[PDB]
Amino acid sequence: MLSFQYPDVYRDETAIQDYHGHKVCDPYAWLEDPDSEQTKAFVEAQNKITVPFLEQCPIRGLYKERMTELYDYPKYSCHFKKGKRYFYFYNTGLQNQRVLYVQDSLEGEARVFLDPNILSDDGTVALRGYAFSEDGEYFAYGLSASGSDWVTIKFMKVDGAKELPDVLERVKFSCMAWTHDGKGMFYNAYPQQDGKSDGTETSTNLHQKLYYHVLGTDQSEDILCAEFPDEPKWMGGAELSDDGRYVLLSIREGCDPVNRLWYCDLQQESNGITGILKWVKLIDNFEGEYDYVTNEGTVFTFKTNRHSPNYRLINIDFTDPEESKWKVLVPEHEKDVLEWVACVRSNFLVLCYLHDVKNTLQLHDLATGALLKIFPLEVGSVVGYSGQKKDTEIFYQFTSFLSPGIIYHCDLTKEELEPRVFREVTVKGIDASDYQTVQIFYPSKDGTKIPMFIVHKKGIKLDGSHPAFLYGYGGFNISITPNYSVSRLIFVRHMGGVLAVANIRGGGEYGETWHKGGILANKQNCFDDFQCAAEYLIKEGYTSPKRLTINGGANGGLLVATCANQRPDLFGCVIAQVGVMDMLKFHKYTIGHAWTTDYGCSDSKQHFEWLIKYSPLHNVKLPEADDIQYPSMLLLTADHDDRVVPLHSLKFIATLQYIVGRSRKQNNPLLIHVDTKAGHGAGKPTAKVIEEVSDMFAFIARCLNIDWIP
Amino acid sequence: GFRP
Repeated sequence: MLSFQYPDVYRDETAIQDYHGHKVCDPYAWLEDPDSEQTKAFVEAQNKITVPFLEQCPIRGLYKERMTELYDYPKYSCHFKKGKRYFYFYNTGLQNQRVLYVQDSLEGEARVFLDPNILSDDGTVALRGYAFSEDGEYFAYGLSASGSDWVTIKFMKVDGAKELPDVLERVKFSCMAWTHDGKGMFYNAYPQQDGKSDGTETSTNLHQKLYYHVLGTDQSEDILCAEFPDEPKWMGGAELSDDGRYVLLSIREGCDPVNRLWYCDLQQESNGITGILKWVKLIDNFEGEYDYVTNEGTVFTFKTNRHSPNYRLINIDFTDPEESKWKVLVPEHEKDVLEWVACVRSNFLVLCYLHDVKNTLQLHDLATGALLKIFPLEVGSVVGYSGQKKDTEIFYQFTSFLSPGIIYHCDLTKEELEPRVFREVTVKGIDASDYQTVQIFYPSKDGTKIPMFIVHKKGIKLDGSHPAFLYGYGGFNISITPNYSVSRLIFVRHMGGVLAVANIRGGGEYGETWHKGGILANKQNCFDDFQCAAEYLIKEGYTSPKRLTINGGANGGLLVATCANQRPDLFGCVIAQVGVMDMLKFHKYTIGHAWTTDYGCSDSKQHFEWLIKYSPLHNVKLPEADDIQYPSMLLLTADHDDRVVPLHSLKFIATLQYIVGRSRKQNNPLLIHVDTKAGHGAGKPTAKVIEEVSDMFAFIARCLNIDWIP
Repeated sequence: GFRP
């Protein structure tokens, strides 16, 4: 089965670093230079054994063909209104990128407004962020090449879809907010740096600045509106209040749901925007989140987590700003997380709640906060929404494990609010009635009850004979809610598989206390929760260890790699996508420094003591028992992943192959694939998505010897 | 959005 040889990789035994008295060896530190011939040669040699391995079986061809078949369905974003026109994104099915469409009315003929597919031969130029002017006559949009986080902002006149000269460079992790006078737009950019800025470099991103761009001018003329040279990790995003009177500045440092909130009354500017604005520091600490919902004069509605881990709505009067004077509009729920809030039709609020990892959507009165209407949904997620203050209607998109989904429309001018199906798609060949979704709660090591979704064919015998695909993330206050995945459904239908998603701690499923439960010193809880999910699926007879595949991306890549090190006996197969593997060095590269609010930083002795215990790169260890080897492992990354620098995976696979792959008891493959012209994942063209999922389940099929079920 |  292993009809190849692992490439010889040079070990730099001199690369020894002292971490607070602990000596750490990093023999593959030279892989940190992406541009070197050594690194390029290493990548080439690895791809040379992985690709033939993945493609040897006709099962990949059968999966890709079926994936291409079943993924070929119409995909719509919500309709949204800007000015006198409606806009929406649409994919016929297999287009590399969705296309932005425009129509002059809800019943009128639609035409192409922005087609990103024509900007690249392989669909690797993607839209990343956009902002319409207040009156909807002008358009700003970000473009990213080859999956990099770097953005170029370009501009369009909407009427006639006319290209404008304005180009903004060095844009990354940026806001986009037009002042309501249409004169220009707020955005973020980074100062010039040495070396490259295309997404292949590893250079840390610091000193992000807020600029204002006056339309019709050169970027060189752009106004500097906020900077934090004493605080190089600070990031300030700007937005305009609904009335267009205030610029609100949300300043973040790290990834915790917290921000400073400064404001600038634009009326109070002496001569318009000409320099650093007269910021009024309403909230000048990082002790809570303050997310603008709406305002009425000086009374501002914010979604907050201040003393409310499940989130709530407060009113802050700018003329009476003390916390003691704040009014609680919609108090915190006992258990339900308030996911997001939008203001529509002047005085309505749309609240989205997460109840036991499922969405409910509600309409509330702005003045009192009182519940008015529940929008009836099935069990699943709200993944799209449209409806701002001046709008008199809402669009919202629903999805779930077995349903491609539905877009609903509701006219809010009507006395009795009737929401109707505006758009619906059904994937032919996938009979949703053949399958069921159950939610269970399994006890973790410490007795905590963890939610897990299980999707399987109806009527299966729980005798532990089915192959299983267990997914997890666990971090950064992210909630892994039900979603439609054709790729995972083919695994169920055509590979006889059971699919599982565990809502482990670190996520935001049960608020900030759930987040805190799997970060910093408590990070090990994530791995404990995920391992317990695996054991539950085994004990209940959904699967066996030799038939179980675990999967996660980025922070979830860290998850499955750590679980591989800690419990190799528990899994047959592990797929780690774009994973953070070097927990000691992660903070040094690109935006990695922002993740220390979840992980900690090896600069501190306390944090280093946490990190060394689970860091995938530093815990590759031959299993003590003779009957136990490492699971089959496939790492997936790409050369323009500047979110999680690919060196993470490169050093990890080298370590796996040397320490474990060399041993004679190891027959399970340990492989990496490094893609070109792709990045972390956002904006990845359909074609590449199909290639990836085909590789993944071809890896599973080969390593577990799974027959295709046509 | 700059989370991993």
